[PDB]
Amino acid sequence: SSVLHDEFIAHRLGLIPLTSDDIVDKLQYSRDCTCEEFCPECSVEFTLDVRCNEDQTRHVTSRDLISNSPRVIPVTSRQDDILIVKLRKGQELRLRAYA
Amino acid sequence: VLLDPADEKLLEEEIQRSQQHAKVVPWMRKTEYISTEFNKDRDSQITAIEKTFEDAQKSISQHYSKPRVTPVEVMPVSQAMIRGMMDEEGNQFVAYFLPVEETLKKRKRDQEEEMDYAPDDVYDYKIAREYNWNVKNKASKGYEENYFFIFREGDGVYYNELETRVRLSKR
Amino acid sequence: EKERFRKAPPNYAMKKTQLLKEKAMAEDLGDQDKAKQIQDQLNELEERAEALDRQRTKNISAISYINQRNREWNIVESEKALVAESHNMKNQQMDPFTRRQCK
Amino acid sequence: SRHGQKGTCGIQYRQEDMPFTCEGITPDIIINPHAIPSRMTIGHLIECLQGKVSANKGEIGDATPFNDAVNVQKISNLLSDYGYHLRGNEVLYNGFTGRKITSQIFIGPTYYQRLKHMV
Amino acid sequence: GNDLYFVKLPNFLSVEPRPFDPQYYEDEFEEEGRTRLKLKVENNARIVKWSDGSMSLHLGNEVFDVYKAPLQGDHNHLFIRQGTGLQGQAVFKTKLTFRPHSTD
Amino acid sequence: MIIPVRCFTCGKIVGNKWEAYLGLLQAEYTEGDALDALGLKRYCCRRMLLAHVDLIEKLLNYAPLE
Amino acid sequence: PEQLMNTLRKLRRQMDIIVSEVSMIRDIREREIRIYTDAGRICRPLLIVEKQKLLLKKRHIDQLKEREYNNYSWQDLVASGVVEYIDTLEEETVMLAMTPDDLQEKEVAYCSTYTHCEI
Amino acid sequence: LVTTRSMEYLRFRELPAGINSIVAIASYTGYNQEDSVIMNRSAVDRGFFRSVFYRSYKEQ
Ligand SMILES: [Zn+2]
Ligand SMILES: [Zn+2]
Repeated sequence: SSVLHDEFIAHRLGLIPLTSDDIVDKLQYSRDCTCEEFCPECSVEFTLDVRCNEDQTRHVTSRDLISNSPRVIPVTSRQDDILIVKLRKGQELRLRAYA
Repeated sequence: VLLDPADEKLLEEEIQRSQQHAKVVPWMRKTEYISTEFNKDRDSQITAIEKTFEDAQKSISQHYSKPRVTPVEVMPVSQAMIRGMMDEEGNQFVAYFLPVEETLKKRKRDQEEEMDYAPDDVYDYKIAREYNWNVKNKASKGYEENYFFIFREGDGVYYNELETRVRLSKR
Repeated sequence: EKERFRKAPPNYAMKKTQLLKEKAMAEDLGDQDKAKQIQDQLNELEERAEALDRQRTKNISAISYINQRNREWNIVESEKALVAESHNMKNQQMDPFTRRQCK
Repeated sequence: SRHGQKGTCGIQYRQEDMPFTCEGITPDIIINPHAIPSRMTIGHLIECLQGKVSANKGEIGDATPFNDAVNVQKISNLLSDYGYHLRGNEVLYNGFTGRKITSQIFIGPTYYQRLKHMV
Repeated sequence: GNDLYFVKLPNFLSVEPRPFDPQYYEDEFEEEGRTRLKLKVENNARIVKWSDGSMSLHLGNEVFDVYKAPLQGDHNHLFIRQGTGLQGQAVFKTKLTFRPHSTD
Repeated sequence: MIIPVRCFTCGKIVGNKWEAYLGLLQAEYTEGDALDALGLKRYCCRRMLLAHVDLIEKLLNYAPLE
Repeated sequence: PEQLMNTLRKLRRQMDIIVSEVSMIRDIREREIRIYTDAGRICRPLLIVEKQKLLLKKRHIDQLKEREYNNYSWQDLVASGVVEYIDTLEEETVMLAMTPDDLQEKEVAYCSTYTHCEI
Repeated sequence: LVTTRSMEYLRFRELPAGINSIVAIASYTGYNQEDSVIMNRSAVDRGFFRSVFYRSYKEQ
């Protein structure tokens, strides 16, 4: 319920760089992995779960993308974090993503 | 322990360029972003008319719209203003003229022109009946009234608002 | 019944509540209802402006302060550039522009 | 663009395929020179030049029309101070082969519009 | 002492030409009636000189800014025509030479 | 609307610099010294911050709830 | 008609009897003064020129720079006889400089009789 | 990146319509030839001139 429509959110998440300095040489291309969904051998799951329950305009940033793998994290998590959305009170953004 | 800044600078090997982004240029400017704001009863009347008289004498240190300008001083506050034509440049008083005082008179009495014309007198700086311009204060205030006049009456609370905007000509 | 025990003016449409209070003040020729309306309207205005600043309190405040100081620092930069227009030889003889001056 | 140059996207080349300056600045939009000479939209060229000044100088250039404080030579003088060719030309390298293009290319920021006329 | 203190207050800010005295004041006036009582209750004055060379006509805690804007087309010789003698003495104080209208 | 995550032309992440940019402008850095201090060298990156209009701050004035 | 035009103009410059939108045209060659007050006359403001100086002086600019802080406004430029709404039929009879420093400076005079200047 | 002053009052810097893009005036591959433009595909991938189209259907 941010002021940006979902494709815009998704697009911005796409452009967030991830610290794949090593794991990129391990993972398969998903097109080549033999599993019906994403798996940790061909993807890294991400979650974003943010709701602006306060008056101050919440900045959703790459600091809110929680990886399932401590080595594939958004670069600015390991300076400032990449802004994905600014949220007003009572707006929220819950999504999960795979890289 | 001793630590001179001249010794502090010698601890570094080399730390100490140009600033040409800042240069002032009349065909170039700056930028502008998104803010949020942009372009009844008599016992009450007595106190209300008696408060402004009291509270205007308090200490003032602020301006209504942006309390950033400090005050310097305060100027406290019938009448009959002889209007003048800017072309004829009527010199009713001795201030438009060169001398600071009347070189031809001593008392610029606003003697009436006649009996049927109290406001439309004949104001002239002529202590004699001759050798002065006959400035007939024609009744122009009847169709040119008003404007309030005040003075530094020794820092006193008074008023001397004008009765009419009477205007004289060379009669 | 719901609006009986639950106040409305603190809703997001506080501007509409202010418009309604203004209409009630204007509709009334009695001074008592006009003064009660004026008091209610001033209170609701203060409350709504406080809430607006509280939501404006962070980040919004920062960009307001930067725009307001930017325009003033731009006026300072323009006036210094104006006195920098006094410098000679800032124009070129190779006719990079021309202007009429007839008669 | 703001100068009545109009045209359909004729192809899209990835960043690897677009030509590039010494630094890896590839154009975003490459428009054919033949748009200019019959149309004499020299305001377009001066926009590109002063936009390149503005982007380096780090503040927004003035393009108010009749402002004799602005002229092309004054802009070129500024642009030369940032270490670019004073006329906005640059040596580009062909994205396909990497060879320098023998003609230096006029490249710089210009304000493009996208029109409602999508295909 | 002899300085220009001319002011051209509008209709709603018409200050009483005489000091406030309890033997010259009476209740005759009452959003519609809110502007009516304001005429004879809030409107004696003072003008503050700011550092920026502007001034404001206050009328208490209120502040109306004023410019001493020139009025050479009506440079009337404002004088105390207090009605003595014939037609008043018209004591020569300050020539009214401005059109200062108060505003918020 | 919001700041682009990457400079369209080259690829440098500029989506983590806007609030920094504005904070440096609030330190009254001149407008190009803010960019020099963030680390934007290429004029292609600089026109990301100079040109950006942050309309999301206006869109957030509208209430969904409260 | 040399008194009427100067007085009607003075009154426009004083906003009192004649509202700013009124346009007084003095046809010299044919002895006609035409005054239009009706609606739908397109007009535009012009700086007034008197002798050869503008009436818009550094006072107005300084006051107007602190506007809102002093609640000065464009209406004060109008009501100070500094700018004037001219309309296309009165534009017939203005002599209109285009900037002061260009057109009113002591070159070998083009006219030296400008009544108005482009803003 | 370059404006008239007039477009201050048009409020164009608040509701702007366009992107300052690093244009190059080159013939290059010829797919820009008769009044055409070559765009950067990777810039588009980054959101260059990406837009959204809203169509509203009303029925009562
Ligand atoms: Zn898998
Ligand atoms: Zn870049």
